[PDB]
Amino acid sequence: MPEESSPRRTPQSIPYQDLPHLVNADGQYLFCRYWAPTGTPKALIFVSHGAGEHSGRYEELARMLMGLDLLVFAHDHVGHGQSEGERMVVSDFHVFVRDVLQHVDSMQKDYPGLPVFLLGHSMGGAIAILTAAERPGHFAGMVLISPLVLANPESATTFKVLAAKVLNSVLPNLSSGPIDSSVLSRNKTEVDIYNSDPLICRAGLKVCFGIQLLNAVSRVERALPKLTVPFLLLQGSADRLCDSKGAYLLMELAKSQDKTLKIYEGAYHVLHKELPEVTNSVFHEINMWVSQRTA
Ligand SMILES: O=C1CO[C@H]2CCN(C(=O)N3CCC(Cc4ccc(C(F)(F)F)cc4)CC3)C[C@H]2N1
Ligand code: NA
Ligand code: NA
Repeated sequence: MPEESSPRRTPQSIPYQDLPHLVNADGQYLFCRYWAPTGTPKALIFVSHGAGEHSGRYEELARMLMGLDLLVFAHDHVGHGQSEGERMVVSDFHVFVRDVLQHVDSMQKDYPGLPVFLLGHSMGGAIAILTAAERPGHFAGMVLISPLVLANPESATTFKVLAAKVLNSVLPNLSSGPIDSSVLSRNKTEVDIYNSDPLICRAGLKVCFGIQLLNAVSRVERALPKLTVPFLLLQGSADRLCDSKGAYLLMELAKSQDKTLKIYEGAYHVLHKELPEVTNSVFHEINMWVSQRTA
């Protein structure tokens, strides 16, 4: 008698049968998270995390959104958190977009006729932009927290050189240095939390992944005149990871009739984990923006 193989487990050895999950088009398990209100939801909202991190870092934002009667859902992108895949490796950046769309399509089957929003931060924001651009008119709105539109100019040069080296030669171990945690937030407790979370990948960025980020930046630039979705854009003026010039470029080139930019003077990259004065405003602004577009 043939027997069923050992239960499939997360990279942290937890069986997927014990967790909310989804199997993507490549047969990879994605870890899922849901925050549903007690009553019938007013809308759905997918939360898209950034590079090296995971969906668990959006707990407080998700609970605020659930408090507005939205059903919030997320998954860890391939190669991240509790999902399968080699850490910070992606065959093509579009895999992230394809997987967000599969999850959105699955949820819309269970909640037909409900409006669907996107919330994305950093690389997660580039994923949200490419997702909305692929399906014009499908999403009700997008909330972008320091999205990856334009890389810091120095980092763009570093990866363009590194990409051109492996274009010509075979170097599978080639990597840049790790992301400098001190530039994440002026809130040192949040810097310390980022450095303590075992689900966060704090290794150097592999060149193959850097190439996919270069692809993401190029694709976002081409997508901007196709963007019509309503959006709220939040950006720190002292962001060393996603250049503030990108937020101004997105406001200028997107065709969206409903677009708003809020700049946080002196703030670093992770606005929803910044100094309390910034974080409290970020939460309030998202709450007002979503409340106005779900009422
Ligand atoms: O809460 C957090 C924890 O981690 C923080 C750092 C990484 N982060 C992100 O998603 N990140 C921020 C850092 C950024 C670095 C980067 C590297 C190459 C390129 C290229 F190749 F195009 F030139 C562009 C940009 C990549 C995207 C999430 C953020 N948010
Ligand atoms: Na399949
Ligand atoms: Na429904």
